[PDB]
Amino acid sequence: EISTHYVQGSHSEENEALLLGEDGNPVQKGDSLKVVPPIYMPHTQAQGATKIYLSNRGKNIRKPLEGLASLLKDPRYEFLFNADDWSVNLDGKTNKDLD
Amino acid sequence: EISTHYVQGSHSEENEALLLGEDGNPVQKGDSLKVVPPIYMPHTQAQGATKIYLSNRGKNIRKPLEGLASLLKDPRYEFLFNADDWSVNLDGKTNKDLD
Repeated sequence: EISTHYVQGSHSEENEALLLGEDGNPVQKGDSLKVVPPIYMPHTQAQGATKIYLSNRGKNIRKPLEGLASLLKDPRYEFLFNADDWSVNLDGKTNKDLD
Repeated sequence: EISTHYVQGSHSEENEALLLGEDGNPVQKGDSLKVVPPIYMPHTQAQGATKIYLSNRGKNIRKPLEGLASLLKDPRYEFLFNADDWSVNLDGKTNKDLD
């Protein structure tokens, strides 16, 4: 919903236009376990420079997603989102089960 | 209400833009006796790919249909939806009648 595609028309995930640093590496590639979101180049496809177009697939749920992120970073909801042994990894595997 | 026509403007059932596999067959054709819904190609009419427009005949009853689908698979409604000798098959034929 926020990241921009490097090529207009299509919004393929392999054409992510992340703002790269001076050394070459991206400034903020983003993290999944951490709730920090990645940084993206500004949406401006004018003449002179390369044409970068915004995401063409996002819905209108930016506000609920921001609320969910705020809940995820809240230490008062650990009993739901950061359970002791029933934490879910990125691939969907927990230490224990419901039994 | 979900499956999208392969061509915009017309919503013919024969133009179902389903998601096909590498071999050529669709990923999920869908079943009637089973409650699995068919898979469809994502709605996208941008450049590069074909123009995919969702069907315009769909009503606003997605939630009641989802509820009915959930009820159909509930084993607590066997006496209603899955009577032993009064189960209606696809073409509307019953083994026995109300007599």
